[PDB]
Amino acid sequence: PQITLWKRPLVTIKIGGQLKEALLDTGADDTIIEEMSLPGRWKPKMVGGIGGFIKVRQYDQIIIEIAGHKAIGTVLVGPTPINIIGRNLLTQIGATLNF
Amino acid sequence: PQITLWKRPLVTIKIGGQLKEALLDTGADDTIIEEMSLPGRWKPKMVGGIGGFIKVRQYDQIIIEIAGHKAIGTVLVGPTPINIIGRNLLTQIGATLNF
Ligand SMILES: CC(C)(C)NC(=O)[C@@H]1C[C@@H]2CCCC[C@@H]2CN1C[C@@H](O)[C@H](Cc1ccccc1)NC(=O)[C@H](CC(N)=O)NC(=O)c1ccc2ccccc2n1
Ligand SMILES: CC(C)(C)NC(=O)[C@@H]1C[C@@H]2CCCC[C@@H]2CN1C[C@@H](O)[C@H](Cc1ccccc1)NC(=O)[C@H](CC(N)=O)NC(=O)c1ccc2ccccc2n1
Repeated sequence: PQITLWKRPLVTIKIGGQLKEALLDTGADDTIIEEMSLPGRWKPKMVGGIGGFIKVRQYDQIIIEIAGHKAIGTVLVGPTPINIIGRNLLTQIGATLNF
Repeated sequence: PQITLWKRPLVTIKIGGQLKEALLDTGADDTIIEEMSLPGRWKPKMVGGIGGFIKVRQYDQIIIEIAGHKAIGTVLVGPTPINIIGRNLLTQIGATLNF
């Protein structure tokens, strides 16, 4: 699709076998999902946002299906206000900014 | 331009004689730039993101060139680690997210 930015670019994702929504975020280097369980071992990390750094669990090689397109990569879990899909996964769906 | 996301989508911006860089940020409602203090009246306000909230000064009707395109709108000024071009000015420059 071609998504205009009149409103927040939310799409349906599927992760851990569950449907959720998430924000497609060209400004985010990483993908971060609201607290949930995921398989495999995780490592503790910190990541910084506009208001300071948060603690998160980093999971590797996680499958997300983003608006019907498959992506696999690192997914952080931590206290985010909203699930965000950042550039590490947006590149695998060929997403681009056009103007 | 059709911009892929293998790296951060930074562009040159010009606000009032000052040449700066900023991140085209689909995941941001607002435009936030670390600046001296633009001309005109402002009002204080708190904006947030991952990690909590920062204090900004809100300026309306700011004229800023973004990647060679003219936009006029609200610009928030305060202590952001990275300057960001949010959706309120992305729509003015005709930016869309595509995949
Ligand atoms: C709406 C309300 C009754 C307050 N319920 C909740 O907020 C529950 C409470 C639960 C316990 C606390 C931890 C989170 C869970 C899940 N949340 C809902 C959570 O799963 C759901 C995710 C979502 C967002 C947008 C579109 C679809 C789905 N978020 C929400 O319902 C709330 C309300 C809203 N205005 O959208 N959204 C947000 O809180 C939120 C905050 C910042 C954002 C920035 C950009 C884009 C979206 C943003 N959404
Ligand atoms: C997600 C993460 C990997 C942590 N990356 C980032 O957070 C980087 C950090 C960078 C350096 C500091 C300044 C921002 C840049 C770009 N961001 C991405 C950037 O896209 C970030 C993603 C985001 C969206 C919604 C909620 C929280 C976080 N957006 C933002 O920080 C924008 C800023 C703004 N316009 O006010 N926030 C929001 O648009 C927004 C909207 C509603 C909200 C409700 C409750 C709490 C926070 C809310 N934030």
